[PDB]
Amino acid sequence: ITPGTILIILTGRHRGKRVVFLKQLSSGLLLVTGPLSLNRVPLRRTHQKFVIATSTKIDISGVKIPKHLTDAYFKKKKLRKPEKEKYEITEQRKVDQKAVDSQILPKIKAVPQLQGYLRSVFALTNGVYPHKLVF
Amino acid sequence: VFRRFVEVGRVAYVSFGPHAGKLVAIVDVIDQNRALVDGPCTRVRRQAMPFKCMQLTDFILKFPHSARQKYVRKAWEKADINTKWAATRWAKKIEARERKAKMTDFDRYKVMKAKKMRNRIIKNEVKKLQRAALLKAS
Amino acid sequence: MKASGTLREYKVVGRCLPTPKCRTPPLYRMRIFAPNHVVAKSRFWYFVSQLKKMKKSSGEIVYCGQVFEKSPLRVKNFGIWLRYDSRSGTHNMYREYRDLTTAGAVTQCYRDMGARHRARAHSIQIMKVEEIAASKCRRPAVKQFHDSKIKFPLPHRVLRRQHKPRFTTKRPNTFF
Amino acid sequence: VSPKVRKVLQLLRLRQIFNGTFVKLNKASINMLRIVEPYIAWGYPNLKSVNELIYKRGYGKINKKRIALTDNTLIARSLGKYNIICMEDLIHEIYTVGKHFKEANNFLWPFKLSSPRGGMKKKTTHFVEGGDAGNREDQINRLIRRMN
Amino acid sequence: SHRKFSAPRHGSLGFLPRKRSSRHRGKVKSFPKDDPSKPVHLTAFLGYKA
Amino acid sequence: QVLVLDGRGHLLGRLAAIVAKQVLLGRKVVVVRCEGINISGNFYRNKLKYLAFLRKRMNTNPSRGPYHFRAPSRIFWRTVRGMLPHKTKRGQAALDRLKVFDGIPPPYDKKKRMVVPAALKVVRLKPTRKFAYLGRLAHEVGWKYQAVTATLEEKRKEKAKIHYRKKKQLMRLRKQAEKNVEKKISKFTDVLKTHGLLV
Amino acid sequence: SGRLWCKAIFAGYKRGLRNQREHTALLKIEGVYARDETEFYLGKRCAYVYKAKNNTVTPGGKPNKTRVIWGKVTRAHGNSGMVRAKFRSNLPAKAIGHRIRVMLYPSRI
RNA sequence: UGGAAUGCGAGUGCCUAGUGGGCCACUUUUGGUAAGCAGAACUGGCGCUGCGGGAUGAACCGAACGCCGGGUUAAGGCGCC
RNA sequence: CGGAGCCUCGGUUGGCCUCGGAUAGCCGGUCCCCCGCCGGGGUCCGGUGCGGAGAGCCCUUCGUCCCGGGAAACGGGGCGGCCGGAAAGGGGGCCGCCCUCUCGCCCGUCACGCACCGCACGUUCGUGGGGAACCUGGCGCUAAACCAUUCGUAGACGACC
Ligand SMILES: [Mg+2]
Ligand SMILES: [Mg+2]
Ligand SMILES: [Mg+2]
Ligand SMILES: [Mg+2]
Ligand SMILES: [Mg+2]
Ligand SMILES: [Mg+2]
Ligand SMILES: [Mg+2]
Ligand SMILES: [Mg+2]
Ligand SMILES: [Mg+2]
Ligand SMILES: [Mg+2]
Ligand SMILES: [Mg+2]
Repeated sequence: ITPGTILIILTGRHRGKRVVFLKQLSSGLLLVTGPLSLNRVPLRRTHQKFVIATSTKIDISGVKIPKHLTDAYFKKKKLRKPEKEKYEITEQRKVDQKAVDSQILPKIKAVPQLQGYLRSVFALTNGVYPHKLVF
Repeated sequence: VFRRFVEVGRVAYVSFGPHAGKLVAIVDVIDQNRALVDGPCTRVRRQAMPFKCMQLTDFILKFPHSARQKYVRKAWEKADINTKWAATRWAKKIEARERKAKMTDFDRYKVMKAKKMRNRIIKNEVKKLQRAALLKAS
Repeated sequence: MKASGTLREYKVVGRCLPTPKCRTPPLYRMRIFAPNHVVAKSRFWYFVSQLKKMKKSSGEIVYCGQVFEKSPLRVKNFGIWLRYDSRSGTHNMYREYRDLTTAGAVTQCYRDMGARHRARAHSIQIMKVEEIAASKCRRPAVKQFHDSKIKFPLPHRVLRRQHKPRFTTKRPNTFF
Repeated sequence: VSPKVRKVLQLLRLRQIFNGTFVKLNKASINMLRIVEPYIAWGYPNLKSVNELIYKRGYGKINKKRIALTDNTLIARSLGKYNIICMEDLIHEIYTVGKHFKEANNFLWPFKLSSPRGGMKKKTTHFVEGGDAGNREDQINRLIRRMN
Repeated sequence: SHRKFSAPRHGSLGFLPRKRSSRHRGKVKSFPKDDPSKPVHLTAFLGYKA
Repeated sequence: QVLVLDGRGHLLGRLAAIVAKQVLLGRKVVVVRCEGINISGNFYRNKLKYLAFLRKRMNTNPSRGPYHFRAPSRIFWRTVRGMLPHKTKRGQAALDRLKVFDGIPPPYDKKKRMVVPAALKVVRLKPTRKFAYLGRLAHEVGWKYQAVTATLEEKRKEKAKIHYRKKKQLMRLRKQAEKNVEKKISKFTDVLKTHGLLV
Repeated sequence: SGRLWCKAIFAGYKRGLRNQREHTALLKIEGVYARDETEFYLGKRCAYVYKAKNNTVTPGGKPNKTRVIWGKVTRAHGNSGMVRAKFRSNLPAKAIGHRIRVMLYPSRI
């Protein structure tokens, strides 16, 4: 798992979606992006034990990720119920999504067919066994 | 009916064992089950080898039985067995196997797309050819 | 002795323990084919005991070491003189084998003597092993490989990978 | 177990299966080992065997109790009068059969070894017969690795 | 021990079980083997014992 | 879903052992052409083996078993039943996952048949050894439908030959099509060759 | 969307011939027929998934009839790709010969 | 210089139940054609004792047992059961 | 034949729609030659550690939007008919239709969608099987069995005629 590596998410609502690794946060959780425009996965945290690292990489060496994207930034904010309470995408989050995506996305489109790869979803099919195939 | 023979100089492909996937030449025959093989140009020391693990190819080098390694390598270079092997359909099918076995997850996705389009173009043409033959009968 | 695995040839030197009568006893040597050296020394004491008034208590092993094959990359014919006990007697045999190492020919002998005569290795005493020239061999099974232009096919090649796949759409081919 | 074998096994302190002890060899002890030949596997240990045995499975007999040798003071208090005051002195006394081998060795509790990982050939016959019993000389070390 | 004097058994075990027939009208268990070379004809009939 | 096997050229016992394990693991198995199954040993000694089995009967009431089935399908079925714990619910459920047939009736006639190379006579028997046919064996211990099965198996093969000729016709077109569109599919063909899918 | 688990069969329990150790399950995994191909699966999660009569809560979802016993692969078993699995509760004997799910996490690749 | 090795805490006294049909195996051994027969020596067993293997079994082989988890083995095994 | 749901039973989590077979031999073409009711034999040419490979093939699923480029145009989707299937019988292909779309496929441009803030039972087969009911339209049906009685071709009673 090196920065720019394409990871397959195995759990959560985004399971099976191929995402881009950005960096490891101070708590050991990984920072990934969809990018949101390709598979609808935002700047999100994920656990390394719950992803499959592929051999497909992009060079995000020249990407500047904001320094305020820390574990505390992504930590859930408790919602009180006495009916319900709905999570609302803060405006700062949307601004950060475009800041990071606007740099990573052109690098994705350099690699032919890569964007289509990130739109697709991973699945096991007839006769396909994980221990046999390279990622 | 038999076309390939265990004989001095016959080049065999090692299918299983420590040297699987390599080419050796039969230098001598020990008994019904073993041969003295040599692989100077394919990184195999002269040694005993069961016929079970071998597969005779179509090449036959020329050197005396039990000739030492200098002349087995010498004949291998003369016949250029390494390039002759790699140009065979047998060698190409081995290469085609390991290309597919090492395919990356992204590579698998690109093949599916290329295969998906190629399969559609061919099927469309086959329909037109089917229609063509129908008129000749009609 | 259990002929476990491929045997090895050992050179074992022993003697009587020195005594006031004979301050320097003579040295004896034996060619021992055994699985390891601990077995090799044991069989030495079993053979010298049969030939001399000697045994482990009243003697010592001066040298035990493995004798390596001198031409491991060359084919040779071996003649093996042995005696063995059957269910109803003792017999002397001369056998021939084609191998690369003398210890391999002896290992072939034990597996062969077990196969053709139900002889356990504890009843077999290999007396002598010699490398024999192709002209001096007696056994037709060995002599038929003395052919400079030997050639033969491999008919009816049995399928050995019979469970990969276990179930298949196509039947195997025995001709190659 | 026959009465003679049973008494000799208690004198060697091998009262349980896969128990281990060091024995210093001489006419008195080699003839004892012959009597219990069907019941023991023995041989000549090398320095590494003495090390790993005493380090991983070394327990002192202190006040008639089985005490793990987790501190040098344990050795020094009991065997210090013989100038054995550390694990290295204890390993040196055992390995070289020092003048106080008897005391340093009886101080060690019989080593409780595990079942051999990888199995045995045949416990019911001698080593030279393809079994396990009797003297296998330095081949004891291969056994000690699989049991220690 | 063996029975003193030999004698055939009473009855045929080939007609077992000795039970009331399930059918009142006799069933044709086997019709004659058809011979395609003969003219079309019938092979059975029903009558009443007068 | 269902593993369909061809009984022709397979050795009775070896096929049953593999088939018995498959249905214990929960797989549905169909075996067709049970009359094509083989048994090692000459025919006469295999006929004797079954005639001895025919002698086993409850002396006081033969209707109470053993039941000596004469169809090759049922002979094979009883052989697989002998390799299962068939007096427990687990074994009977496994036994219900096996179907056995003489010939190839529908729907299996129009389905691909797998073989078991570990049970194939050509793989397991030295070519000099004698062997028996379960169909001839069964016919000679009271099986009554050898001739009909052969007659219907002769009609199926004639239909299968027509189907194959149509498949060969469609493959000849396919190879021709790959030649007509060689220029339109060249780029996609390099992708396959690059990754081994085409040699 | 698509399958994200490997197909495994609950072959039986750990046992000798006349003794049964129900706390360990023997799993047959599709396509794994050697002891050397089982290394990918060691430590992976296993899930016996089934249905019952009464509705039960669903994490991240509303109550339904699905139920699961979780477990993980602990080690290989034999020479032919079988693995030993341990579950939070011993598997019911009615599950022998039925599907066991083997997940792709905890991922080590 | 507690005078070979090794191991081990020993000595001693009262009161005392049940038992006093045994039987089996290696080796030795008497009678008998022999016996799953009768009678002895030695040791070990069953009786009193489960447990893994010998399909099944008093005694055979392995191994002796508090209630458990993990690991490894013995004697035995690894087509399917 | 053509709506919502409610109980209950479970399992499952893409499909392979097929020569016959030989194994000291096979497979595909070639019909230019010989036979036959397009198929068989020969010749000739190719493959044969089976690549016209089950070590395989088919399908492949994030959705929509804007505008391009390849591919289709003999095209996709949607009501009437004819060949065809019996071992335990086909919701296959084909001919018409009046319709309905130029989007389906591949590579690009352009953005969007609960982005539910790391997490399980997700994802089908599924209008699944069975049971009650509630509707709501059309086309159709108006039986037997047993007892009782009688018979005596039957019979301990049942049963049977
Ligand atoms: Mg192990
Ligand atoms: Mg014994
Ligand atoms: Mg009489
Ligand atoms: Mg009959
Ligand atoms: Mg007696
Ligand atoms: Mg009593
Ligand atoms: Mg007692
Ligand atoms: Mg006991
Ligand atoms: Mg027995
Ligand atoms: Mg345990
Ligand atoms: Mg479900």
